[PDB]
Amino acid sequence: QVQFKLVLVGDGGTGKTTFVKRHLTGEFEKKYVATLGVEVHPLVFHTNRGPIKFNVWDTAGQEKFGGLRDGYYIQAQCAIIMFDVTSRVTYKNVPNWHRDLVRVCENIPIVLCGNKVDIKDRKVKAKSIVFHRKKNLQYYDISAKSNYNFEKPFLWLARKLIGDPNLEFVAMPALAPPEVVLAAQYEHDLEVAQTTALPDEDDDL
Amino acid sequence: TMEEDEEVLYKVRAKLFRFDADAKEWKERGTGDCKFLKNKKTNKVRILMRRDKTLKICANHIIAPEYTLKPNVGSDRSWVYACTADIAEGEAEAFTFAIRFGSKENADKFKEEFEKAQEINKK
Amino acid sequence: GAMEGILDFSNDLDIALLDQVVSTFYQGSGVQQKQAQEILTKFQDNPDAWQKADQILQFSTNPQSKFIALSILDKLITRKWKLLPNDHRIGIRNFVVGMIISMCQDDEVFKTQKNLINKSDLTLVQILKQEWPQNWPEFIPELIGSSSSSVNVCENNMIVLKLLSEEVFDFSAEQMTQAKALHLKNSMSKEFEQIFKLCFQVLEQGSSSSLIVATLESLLRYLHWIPYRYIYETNILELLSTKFMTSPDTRAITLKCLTEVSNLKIPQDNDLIKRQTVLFFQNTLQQIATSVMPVTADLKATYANANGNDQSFLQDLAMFLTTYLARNRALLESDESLRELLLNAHQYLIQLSKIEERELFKTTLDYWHNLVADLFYEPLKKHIYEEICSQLRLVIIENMVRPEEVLVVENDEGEIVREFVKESDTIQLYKSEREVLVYLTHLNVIDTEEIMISKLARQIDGSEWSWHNINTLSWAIGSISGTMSEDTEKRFVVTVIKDLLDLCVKKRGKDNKAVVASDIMYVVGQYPRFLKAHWNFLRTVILKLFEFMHETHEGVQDMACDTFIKIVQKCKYHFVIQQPRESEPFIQTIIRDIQKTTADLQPQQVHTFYKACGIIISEERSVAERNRLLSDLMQLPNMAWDTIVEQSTANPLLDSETVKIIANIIKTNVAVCTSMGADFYPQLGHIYYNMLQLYRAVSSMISAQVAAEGLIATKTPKVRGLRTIKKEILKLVETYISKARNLDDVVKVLVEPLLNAVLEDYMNNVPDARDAEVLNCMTTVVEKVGHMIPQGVILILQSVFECTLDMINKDFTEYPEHRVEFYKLLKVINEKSFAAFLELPPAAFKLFVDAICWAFKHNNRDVEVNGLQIALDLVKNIERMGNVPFANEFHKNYFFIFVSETFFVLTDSDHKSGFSKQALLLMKLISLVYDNKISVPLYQEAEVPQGTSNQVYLSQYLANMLSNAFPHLTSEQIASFLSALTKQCKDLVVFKGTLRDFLVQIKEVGGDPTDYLFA
Ligand SMILES: Nc1nc2c(ncn2[C@@H]2O[C@H](COP(=O)(O)OP(=O)(O)NP(=O)(O)O)[C@@H](O)[C@H]2O)c(=O)[nH]1
Ligand SMILES: *[C@H](CC(=O)OC(C)C)n1cnc(-c2cc(OC)cc(C(F)(F)F)c2)n1
Ligand SMILES: [Cl-]
Ligand SMILES: [Cl-]
Ligand SMILES: [Cl-]
Ligand SMILES: [Mg+2]
Repeated sequence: QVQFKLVLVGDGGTGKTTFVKRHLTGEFEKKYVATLGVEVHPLVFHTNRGPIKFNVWDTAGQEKFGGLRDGYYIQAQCAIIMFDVTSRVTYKNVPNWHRDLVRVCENIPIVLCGNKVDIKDRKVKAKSIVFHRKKNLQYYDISAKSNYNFEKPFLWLARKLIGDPNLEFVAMPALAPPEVVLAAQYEHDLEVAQTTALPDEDDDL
Repeated sequence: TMEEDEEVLYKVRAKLFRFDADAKEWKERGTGDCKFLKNKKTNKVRILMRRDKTLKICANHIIAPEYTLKPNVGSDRSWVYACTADIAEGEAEAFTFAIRFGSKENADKFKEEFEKAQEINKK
Repeated sequence: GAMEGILDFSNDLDIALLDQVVSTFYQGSGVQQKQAQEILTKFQDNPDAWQKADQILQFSTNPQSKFIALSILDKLITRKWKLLPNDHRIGIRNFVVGMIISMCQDDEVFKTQKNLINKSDLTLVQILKQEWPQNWPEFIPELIGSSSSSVNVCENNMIVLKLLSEEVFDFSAEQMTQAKALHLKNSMSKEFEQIFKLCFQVLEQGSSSSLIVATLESLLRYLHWIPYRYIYETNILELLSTKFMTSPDTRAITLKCLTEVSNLKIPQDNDLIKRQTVLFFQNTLQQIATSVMPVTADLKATYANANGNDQSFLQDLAMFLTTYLARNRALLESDESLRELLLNAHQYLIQLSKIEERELFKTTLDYWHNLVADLFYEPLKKHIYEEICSQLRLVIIENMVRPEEVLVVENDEGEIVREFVKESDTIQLYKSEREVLVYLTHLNVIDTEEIMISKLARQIDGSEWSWHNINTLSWAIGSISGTMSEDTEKRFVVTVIKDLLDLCVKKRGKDNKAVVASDIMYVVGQYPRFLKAHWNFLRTVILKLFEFMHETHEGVQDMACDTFIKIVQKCKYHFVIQQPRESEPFIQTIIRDIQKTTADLQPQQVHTFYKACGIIISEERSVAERNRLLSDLMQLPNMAWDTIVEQSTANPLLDSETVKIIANIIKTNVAVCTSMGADFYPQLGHIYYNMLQLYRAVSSMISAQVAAEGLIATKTPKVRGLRTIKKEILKLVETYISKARNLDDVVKVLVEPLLNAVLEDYMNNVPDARDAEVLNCMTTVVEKVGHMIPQGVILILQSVFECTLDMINKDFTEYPEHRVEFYKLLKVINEKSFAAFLELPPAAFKLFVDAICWAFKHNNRDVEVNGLQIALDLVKNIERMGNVPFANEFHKNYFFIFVSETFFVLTDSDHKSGFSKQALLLMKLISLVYDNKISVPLYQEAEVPQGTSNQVYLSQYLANMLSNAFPHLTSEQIASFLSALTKQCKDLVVFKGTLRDFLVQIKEVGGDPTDYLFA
């Protein structure tokens, strides 16, 4: 199985790391801890054409934490450009990220993602999002919080990279799980879990 | 896919959490259909749960007779329990899970079926 | 680890070690990669690291090492270039130029190290921005000369020129001062004649090589700014539209060039030019038809296959055709000999519009809207496009996306289920499609009816029956409501409903029924004009919706409720009057059966039903009759309320079932209040006093629970349920007061009991038990009657100001809702009841000023925007007071705090979203001193000579402030910036330009102070 370098770029606070984490572990990180330089994470999807591995280079959006900056883009095979539909400055900066990206990566599939569509007071109107047209980028409204379209960027990239328009995600095999019981086990750890409230109790699920 | 040799005893939409003891917080592990599956050759009943869209497994473990469903302080539609061997991410690993449902009715139905499956597994 | 060696600069740089670290970073994984990344970042950030650049470029065996060496140099060039000794600037120029020359001469390196050459080229361009043309006048002539010596060099020179054009014209706005950008644009314009000549020569004697592609890519950039004569007075259009369209290697870039040509600024009174514009289009379309695909080709199939670069090509063709035709189609509409070109072009678009690709469809749909909107108005044009429009009707009708009202959808197992979430991202698409289809229907209503009615025929007979087909058709039929005559609509709607009722009978199973149900509900909800004309049918529809409120299919049930209220919003008058041949207004019937009708609905659906009834009741303008209807509607919730009030007051812990009952009672009142507004008062009066008593009792229960169980109590279902009661009570009062028309009753009757019940309870609860909704309720109170309750407003501030500030002033994240509502409240108090702040003690007023400045350091836009507005409003409030002690003391205490705090967020790079409002505030502050509107000296007696003007002192203060905050600036840079800024403090646009120029100069050393003279 071969892997593909994916670089993820965009303004600070747009939800790049949160988006990747959702994909890696299923969690939603509420806190904003700024990425320092880059964090690299392997991410595998199962498809009808076999497994595809992305090596996700999640880069820093804050200028003061930018690290090697375009140095990260070297030998990228695909990319996601992220902005925040509640922050117009982040869309305004999309052409700057794109410029820096394509100067290093001249012919790669790129998805443009407008994150945070769960938020009611949207500032970057749908009608306004047109930058991708002349640059041949795919576009999706997404939300890492509600999972709205969260799989679409990776499904589209996998189709472009494997070169198969009918590639689909498929259910990974479920091996039989084992039987277990250690005679000397004491976890009061359950009582801490019970008395720590679950987050987002107003949510549908 | 490895589920053709199993009867689906029960299915319900759920959000699954895992407790991070170090952070002292619950973290979401997946949202989707949680299924109780009985193997036709061993009569053993497991929990198999997959995430929507990606269909990735977020729970895969036997419904052990020794497990007990406990309430969470924040919710009247959730259960928390300790699992000694889940293989969702590969190697067998212990977790403290919390599973939350659309309603109290669904939570209560799940406990009822969870305990039925426990008795099935003892047989 | 061994890798950290490269960070010790006291020793010589081990190039081998560096290459190992770089390889470990790019080719490694896990902990090793992570460590390598940190080391490299530290290496890059060493301020002498650039001195190692030449060494790395000379000796490294790793291309990525050399890339990183160039990033280090780029950082130096862009920020500290003028800090360098002159011989270091020459040395750097020399080895960058030499490395490029060197890499181009070796064919193997030129072929396989493109990343490094492109990076080198950009680095050279950074040097040109600093040095050219003033300190490098022969750059362009020598670049041109060098081009003839070698194909590799010529090719690379095109990359350099492309990058230079980009940096000067496309990306200069944010990165250069206005003066520097003008200098470089002027410099490029002056030497472009020679640049174009080289460009044109290459294009003349070459076909489809990499040199030609590079030249065309540079041409694409030039077209953004060059004069049209370079395009129209040379033979370049023929080359682009014929020769370069034939080879696929050059086709992609030429098409984008031709797209930009279609946007050139061009004389419109010039016949010769018009013919050139027609000719290049004619040529281009001919090359497409002969070399790529004929107009009949299935572009849907081709796109779906996604071979090679076909998707990007089809996208670029869409952009070319839409851009050109939107601008120039009138050139093709009058001449009979150009008719075939016009239509073939549009036929390509028709075929492009059948592609399955949302974003592409949006692009073509934008064009269709442009077309049909023009045909709607422009004499004698629509007939030209009749065949195109007819095909377009079909395309739109067959690709209608799901309207927001339709709540059922098919799942992966082929089952029709209620949607999990809203399809937020197709809302705009539906609106755009409807806009176009509406125009298309007006253009030919006969063609449209025929297409729809016959498509409906083929659903009934079963020939094209499918969920997809009945759905898109039904959605299209609903979307054209309003386009037909009442009479034709009458016959049309009748036929449609007949056919959809037939489908419902014939198509069995709950999935089929759910789909056809969704479709009939959508159609009938879209034609209220019909419903108003046909009472018997309207009555039957509503009664049927009531049956669907009992359906076990959750999607159908929920849509029935939404459809009921949608219909009621338009047809309410017909529910309020007594219709011919009925014994009562239908509202009476609806109210009398409300318990049976809503028995299977979830609470929120029940509240929607009550809300709809409220809409009908507010149509009754006779007050006695309206109040009786309201009374009848609230019978069930009032009876439940009355028994609960007797229980509660008989003996207080409320079990969870009683708490749920209460919450739903208040929610029902909220729902009805929302639709009835000012008419709701008598119902509010019935429950008001007991409701505030319940608020107090629930508050005691919450407090008691937190005391016995700890803060964790607030997470429990019981306490969350109790807080829901308080929140809904506050929502009801807010909702009523926001729409009240008798403000005297609000003040005399509502306000005192409300403040008494909510304020002290907020103040005296622990932070985690305080409801942010209290602040929201108080904002509406101040907004509507604040002017009538000056002492009440003082009481509100006393109760919530200091305790809320202390919750939100430790970080920017805790208590997000309180934070937002806090500043909304301060904003309205500052706007409506400023006297409240005048009455604060000095220490509390200081906290207010602190609070405002804290607000504009947020990156949360809710908070930031209000913070800046409050500050601006406060300055205006102080100014209005005129020359009085409070205003004088305000300025002496706070003027410079506001000036310096505003400057801080202007210049720190973390608050870019607030620039406009920060600039407005700063201009106001500076203008106060320059209009002599501050009556007292802003300085101390000791600081400066007696009689010194505030203008002179303000300059002195700012120069000092800026000098210490930005020590890399020269004194002249600061003096020039302030001179300009101060003189422009009546001209916001110029003032903002000067601010933007300063923000550029602080990022580098040696900024030119004359830049602030730009005009
Ligand atoms: N409401 C909402 N919030 C989101 C969403 N995605 C991320 N966030 C929030 O936005 C904040 C920033 O997330 P983060 O992933 O750190 O952004 P980033 O683009 O990686 N920042 P950086 O470039 O500095 O590393 C976090 O508080 C996170 O919880 C979303 O879809 N909806
Ligand atoms: C088909 C839908 C259906 O019955 O499905 C349920 C879930 C079993 N069907 C039959 N009749 C209608 C219908 C009839 C009406 O009479 C005027 C009005 C409507 C309404 F949608 F407009 F309310 C529906 N639908
Ligand atoms: Cl490289
Ligand atoms: Cl009406
Ligand atoms: Cl100076
Ligand atoms: Mg991040």
